[PDB]
Amino acid sequence: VTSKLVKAHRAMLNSVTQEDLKVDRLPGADYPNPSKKYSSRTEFRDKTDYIMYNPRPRDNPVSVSPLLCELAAARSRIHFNPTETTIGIVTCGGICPGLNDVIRSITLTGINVYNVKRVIGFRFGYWGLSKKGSQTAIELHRGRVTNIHHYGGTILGSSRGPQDPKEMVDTLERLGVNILFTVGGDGTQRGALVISQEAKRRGVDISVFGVPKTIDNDLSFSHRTFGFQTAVEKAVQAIRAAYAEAVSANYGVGVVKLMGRDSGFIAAQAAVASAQANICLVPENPISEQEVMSLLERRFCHSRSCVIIVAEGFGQDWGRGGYDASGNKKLIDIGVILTEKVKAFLKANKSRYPDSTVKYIDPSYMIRACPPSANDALFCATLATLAVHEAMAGATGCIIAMRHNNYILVPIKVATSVRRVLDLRGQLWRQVREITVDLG
Amino acid sequence: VTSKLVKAHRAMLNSVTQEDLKVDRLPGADYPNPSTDYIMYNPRPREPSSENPVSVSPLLCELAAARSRIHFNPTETTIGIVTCGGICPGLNDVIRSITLTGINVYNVKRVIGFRFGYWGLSKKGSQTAIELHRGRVTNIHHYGGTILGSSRGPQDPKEMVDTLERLGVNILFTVGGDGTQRGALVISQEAKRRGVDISVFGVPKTIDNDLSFSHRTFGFQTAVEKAVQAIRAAYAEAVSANYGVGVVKLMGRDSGFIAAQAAVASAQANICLVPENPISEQEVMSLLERRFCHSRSCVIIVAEGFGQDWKKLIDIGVILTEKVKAFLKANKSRYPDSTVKYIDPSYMIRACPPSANDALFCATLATLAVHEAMAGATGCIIAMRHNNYILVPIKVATSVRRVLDLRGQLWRQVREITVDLG
Amino acid sequence: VTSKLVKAHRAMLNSVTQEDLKVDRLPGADYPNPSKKYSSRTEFRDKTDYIMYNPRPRDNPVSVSPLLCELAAARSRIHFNPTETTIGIVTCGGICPGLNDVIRSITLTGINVYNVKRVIGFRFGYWGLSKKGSQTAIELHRGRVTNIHHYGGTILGSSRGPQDPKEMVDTLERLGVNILFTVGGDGTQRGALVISQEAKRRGVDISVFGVPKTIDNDLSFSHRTFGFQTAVEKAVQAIRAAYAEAVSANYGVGVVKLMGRDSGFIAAQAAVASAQANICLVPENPISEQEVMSLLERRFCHSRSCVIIVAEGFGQDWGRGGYDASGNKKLIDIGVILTEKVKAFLKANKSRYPDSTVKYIDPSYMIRACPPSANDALFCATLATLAVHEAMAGATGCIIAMRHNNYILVPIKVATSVRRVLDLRGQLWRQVREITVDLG
Amino acid sequence: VTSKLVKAHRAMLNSVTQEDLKVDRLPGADYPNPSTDYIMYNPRPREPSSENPVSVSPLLCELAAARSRIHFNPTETTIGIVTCGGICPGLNDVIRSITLTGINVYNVKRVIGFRFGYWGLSKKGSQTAIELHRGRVTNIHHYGGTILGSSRGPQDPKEMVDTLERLGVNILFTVGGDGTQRGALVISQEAKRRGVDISVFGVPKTIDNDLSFSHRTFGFQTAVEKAVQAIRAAYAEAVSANYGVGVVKLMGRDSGFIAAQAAVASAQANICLVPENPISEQEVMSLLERRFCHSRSCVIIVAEGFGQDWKKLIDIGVILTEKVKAFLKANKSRYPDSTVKYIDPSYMIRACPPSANDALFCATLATLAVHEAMAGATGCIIAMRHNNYILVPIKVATSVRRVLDLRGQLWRQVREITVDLG
Ligand code: NA
Ligand code: NA
Ligand code: NA
Ligand code: NA
Repeated sequence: VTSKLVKAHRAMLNSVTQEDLKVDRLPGADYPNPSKKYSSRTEFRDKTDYIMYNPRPRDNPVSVSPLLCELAAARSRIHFNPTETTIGIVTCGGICPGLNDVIRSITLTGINVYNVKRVIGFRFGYWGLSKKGSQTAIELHRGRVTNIHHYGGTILGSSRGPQDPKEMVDTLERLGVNILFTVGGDGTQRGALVISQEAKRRGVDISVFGVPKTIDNDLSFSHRTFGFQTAVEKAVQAIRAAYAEAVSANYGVGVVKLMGRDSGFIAAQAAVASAQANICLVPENPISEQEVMSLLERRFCHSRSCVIIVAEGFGQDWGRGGYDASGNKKLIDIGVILTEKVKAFLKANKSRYPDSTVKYIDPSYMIRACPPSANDALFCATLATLAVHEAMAGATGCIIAMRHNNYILVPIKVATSVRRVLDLRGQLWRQVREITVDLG
Repeated sequence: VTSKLVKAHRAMLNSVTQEDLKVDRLPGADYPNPSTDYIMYNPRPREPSSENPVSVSPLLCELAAARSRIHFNPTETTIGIVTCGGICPGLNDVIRSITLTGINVYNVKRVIGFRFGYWGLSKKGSQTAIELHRGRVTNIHHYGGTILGSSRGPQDPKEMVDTLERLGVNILFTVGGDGTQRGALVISQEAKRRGVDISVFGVPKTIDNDLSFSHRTFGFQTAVEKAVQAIRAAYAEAVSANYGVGVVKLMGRDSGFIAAQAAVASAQANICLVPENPISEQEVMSLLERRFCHSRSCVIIVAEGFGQDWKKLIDIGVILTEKVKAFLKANKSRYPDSTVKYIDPSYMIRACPPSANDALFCATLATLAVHEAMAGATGCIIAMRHNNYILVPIKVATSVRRVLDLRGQLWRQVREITVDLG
Repeated sequence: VTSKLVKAHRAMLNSVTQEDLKVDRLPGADYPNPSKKYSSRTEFRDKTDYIMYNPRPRDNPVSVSPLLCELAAARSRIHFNPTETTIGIVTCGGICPGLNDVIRSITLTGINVYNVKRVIGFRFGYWGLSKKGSQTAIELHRGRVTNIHHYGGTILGSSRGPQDPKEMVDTLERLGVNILFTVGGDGTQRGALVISQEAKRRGVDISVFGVPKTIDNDLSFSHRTFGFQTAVEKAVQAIRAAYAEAVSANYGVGVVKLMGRDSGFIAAQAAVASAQANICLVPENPISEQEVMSLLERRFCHSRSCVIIVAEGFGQDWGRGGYDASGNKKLIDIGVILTEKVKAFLKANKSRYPDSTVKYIDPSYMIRACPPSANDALFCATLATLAVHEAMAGATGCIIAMRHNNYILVPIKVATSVRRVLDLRGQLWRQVREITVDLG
Repeated sequence: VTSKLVKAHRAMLNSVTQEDLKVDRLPGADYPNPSTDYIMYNPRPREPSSENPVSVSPLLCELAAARSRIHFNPTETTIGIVTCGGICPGLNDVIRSITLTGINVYNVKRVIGFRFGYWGLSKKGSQTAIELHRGRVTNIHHYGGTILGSSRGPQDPKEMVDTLERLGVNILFTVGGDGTQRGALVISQEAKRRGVDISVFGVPKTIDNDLSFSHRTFGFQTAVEKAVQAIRAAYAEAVSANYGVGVVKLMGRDSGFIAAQAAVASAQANICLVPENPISEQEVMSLLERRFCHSRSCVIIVAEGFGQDWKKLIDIGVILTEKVKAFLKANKSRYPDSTVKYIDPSYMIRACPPSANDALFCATLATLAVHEAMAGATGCIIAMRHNNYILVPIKVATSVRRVLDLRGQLWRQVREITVDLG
């Protein structure tokens, strides 16, 4: 299998039990779905349906695991009174492709399908929910979100770091927010849980529901998250430039840094797609610099070109601690360090190689600020439509995720305790090995 | 979910058991690899009712993977490849990935590419067959179509096996629709009848994503991307004219997965006509009229398999356009000036290079095809289901087909986006 | 030289003399340019500067021609009172890439540089200037045109065909329009002259100034017109698909129809750029179908693939008269006719070719409704900025054009009397010959 | 216009006459082509003052074209090619177009590609030289960089001519900046000194469009396209942050043509810093402050040759970013939260495949290079001026360089778009 699950190095849960996977529901479902009609009643869920966590049998087959995930879907009875609920939205953390699509789909689903009273968009991450920031909140309506999905970034703006929980819920009450969608990563969702808790503490009828993005932070759970496919498309473009460079320099080395904090899916997938990576360094396979110089040496033994792909989360054990504004582990710029090591190594071996050039490409911002591909737009629209369905039906303290080709609901405590990482003995990483230089 | 199953026009099985899903393996695996876990067909249970959930279905699907003990003698194996049917993005990625994995992970004796489908296997065509080596395939993944060439239609299995036998092929990879796979079974059967040690392994091809026991086929994602661009052009044209209608034809012989996904992805379609929901021209005209009551523009997406009651179909893109023009003429009073632009981006969708993501996909399918074939698998196709890679016998894969579920979340989204009758 | 000039087959002028090239100027220049300051006075023209029509010497060198074109530029003295002038805009004919960029640049130049009183945008071509249509006129302001250049088509809309001249000028007076920009082709500009005349007839202080587009109509004068470069980019994309198809079919023929009414620049240039065209048919080289079947036969004599590029204006002498709604010559669909002839020819020769497939691609709408490339956006912005400069300075009855890498002003009567056509003995067409199949 | 001339760091001429512009031709044109018109340097006159206008300048430029009588014996000529300096889009198109025109229009005896610039011509590198035939170049136009490889720096002309003489090269095409062209003259001179019948013909290369007697160089248009995409990303980042600053570095060692054009094309730059307008960091900070008085976002475009007073330059993209962060820190009171993102898309601009339009351009320049070279032209470069193709001696082309005219219509447009001091 291509990937596997491992405990996060900052997990809220020590071990996941069926109970940890139980999704919280605001008390009560006193309203029929405004879209449910006798003819389409078949399309609305009456009871919570599940799907196995691990569809592997032990040897009808029984799962190797006791865990079950709740499937997301439109419900026949809902918690909030449609024409009276107020939806809020905020995008936190770094930007990535698809944020505007999520904002647009949440907005249009609320207005068109639920005839919601109003949709509010908070500016620049949690700051927009602070006493001072609340002042900048805007009203999102059909006309304001019609063509935003054609641009990168977020029209709401974003920012890293949490805000005083007391202040944030204060503004949510002050504005009459019933559902708050938190779009963002690990830290973003940790804040979401804190807000959810503060609200629960005050007895306020509020749901906080997360729409996660992962390529740019420590979070990594779903088989697919919005923005990933677009990042791969652009990563490949960066890899092609790196290859053009490398092949154009006698003993030239094209170094391209890609995203990937604890997982190397982006790098691993761009490496295979481009079919032009010679060395691929991911977080799951931490190797020393001597082994890297060794792979390069083996490459330059029968070639004048070398393209090295390197995930930002790789080689963190190579040098000079703590967490950034979003709560992610601080990182040393492996892109810069590696490029230097390579230039030092080829320097001290100027005799084995007459001339040598090392070129470093960092396409980070061009990958993050890129507009989404059509396939991500479809995914973004679907993640968002289901998020509105489940939150209107009272789901709270959870994120909408995608596992085994199905949309599920996962409590935030679980989502931030486990990580989806490359299985070095999986089909994907085996292709990268086949394609890249071999130690032996 | 978003799809449902329906008996394929030509099914070999009319019900499925667990044995039907077990993959056929050539006898013996003596050689060590130069370097069977199952998955549930249906991961849904039946309730958190204390202790490990049991699947609602008895069926299990075998997972594709490289094996430690393989069937063919690596250094002595010859690989053959043929691409049949209509072209779609990724064919070259499949050819390349197969070639390089056989040449680099197994050091096979040689790789052979037969030209223009099964034609290239018959006495006559066998002449064009070419030797595939690293250099010949190293950069073909930047082009649309197939370097080998393709063609529709079967040939005599006797002649084809004569060809395989003469060229000493141990593994023949058949890249094509269920039609080319049906022929693959007939080739596999003739060979076993002669006692020849050859595996016939298929790699599914369909832009439609019509293939059962599958959630995604290569080329399908590239198509949605290009279809969306086409819709962008249709919208541009439509919005630029007073009472303008932009008609866009999209792939979709028996299913409307591309049209539906492209409709949601673009969020610019006003009417989406698919083969799973045939409707009268009267209704289409009523939907168009409804749209024009509150707008001066209308984008109409139509799948090639729609309106056949208005071996295969007739050009519905032209018929529809013709009737929209007529409908507007007849009402030139209500709609003073009107314009109808027709867009058929068909060959521009299936003939373009693959998107990076499809490239990754094609490469993975191919790499896994060689791993399971080298380990004896035959009479099956490689496929992707529930985010995992599985082997599926041909008789099962070609017995059923995927189609839109007019009640799934995908179609529900296009219904909300499009004009409604009531 | 790559191209040449020939008389139009519907010309208003029988012969062009220096007088025909004299640009009309509304009477009076009583205002200093609101942007001219002592420091930048150097940047504003005091007198009309010229450039040779034909920079070829006879043998300081003297031109082979007596003709001189007026150069476009910001003027020190202008005709209209800035804060009081009202600018109007209308886009007519078929759409092409760059219309929104022209609308945006005209609008922002008027507002930002001239502090114009208002900019009006007329809907759907001249119809928007009819008594009924005038009703739909919109007000264009900074906020309405900020991001339109990112989309294909025209936000104002377009339409073919003229309207009653009496009605159009009636609305221009009724709305206080001082400058009317006519964006479009041959027919578009013929209407512009008619409006200009009607206005002159009434003694109204109005300027009608044209911003031409050509790829989709009979017009063809400048060395470069907006939208052309983008059309070539897309045409090449269509040619690649046609090649993928052709090479994938035994004796397969990829037929792709491109724009080009009286000129084959698009086809000729896409043919060379793509380096994958085997046969290229343009209007300047009308050949019979027998000669085409002959070229295909020579191609299939040593190959299984044939890509045929065909300009819409080619082979009009191949069959079944008059003008369309925009005033262009009616055309028979050479794309369809040619594809049929090829299928008939390969049919009657099924013996020489076992199997054969002919695939026809018509990327017309995908080329016309495409957003502009960045280079066209730059060109569009510059054409439009200069158009506003010259019209504010009283220029009327003319179009802004580009010749020999310079922006010039050309009276409409001249622009519609001559055509820029491929010189079959020029460097461009010689490359196409080198690349394509040879008769001998 | 939009550019002006300035003495090149290393000019050979310090004034120009008509003789300097006349192209040097090898003696004799005996053979018929297997299948000199001038243009005015300045097409402006001096007044419609009755009867045929006379140019303000005496200079005339020779127009490139295929000739009926040529210098070399077609079937016996050997062609050599080398790409030097930094890579830019279109190099492969140039190599390909040269190869195919020589092989298809002249049937030259052979085409040779020397590797990694002039290095490939020295005794040592001469070893890597490869034979260029149809198949080896038929699809290289889909890749960035150069297949031949490139390198900066000169080699000994003695060794290089030894190489040319040994391999029997009649024509050597030098693709590179004025540096590689200066070296081309030195190669042409050594060869004539030995009495060897060889033409050295240059094809100008510069993303900057710095080359004099030229209005456009290949690669320049592709760069503007990619630069605009980079600016799009910078804007996205900037608009997404409270008081965000997106800093984008663009090609432009001594000129800011790319930055200026990309600034207007995108219409999203708030500050455009180019080498033709050096300014203090104090002023840049004042422009940024002005912007932040009425907005929460700021895009700053900066050419690599700007701020050198803050053989070549130091990374101004990093310096500028460093100082913007410091400037904002020092004013964290006025700007509570601020963010500075730096974008250096340099290698992604020059290492990508060419846009179709540049492809057309490269092909045309190349095709014309072979036509004039085969007809004896030497010591010159092919160029495009006033929409026409002309031949220009190297000594003239490398004596002057184009630079932005801060008073032309291009720069005036970026001034209007960007924040103003007053
Ligand atoms: Na190299
Ligand atoms: Na419309
Ligand atoms: Na073919
Ligand atoms: Na901002």
